[PDB]
Amino acid sequence: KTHVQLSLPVLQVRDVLVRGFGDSVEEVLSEARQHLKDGTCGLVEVEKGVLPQLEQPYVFIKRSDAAPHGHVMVELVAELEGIQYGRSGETLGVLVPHVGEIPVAYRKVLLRK
Repeated sequence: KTHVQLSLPVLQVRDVLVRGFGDSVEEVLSEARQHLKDGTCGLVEVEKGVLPQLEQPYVFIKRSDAAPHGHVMVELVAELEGIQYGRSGETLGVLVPHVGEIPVAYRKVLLRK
């Protein structure tokens, strides 16, 4: 399928144990997509002070369109040293590995895969 319905756990930034997916734009997009397929991906909502507490390169989920079955359609965009790789809509959050942190909410998305 070109899209997959996922329910992503929303994590508090200070709880996150593994603060990024790797060391290059290509690696973090690859790892993010793998963790989304495996059900081991969390989402941190971006506010003042969040991104400096996480590791670059960043992986964002961004709105791709204006929401089937309550799932916002999203795609992945990576960021390193102020340059983005991908072009998309509003940020829903920054993706991180999930390793058992307790979420505060879930974010239903339709991931362009």
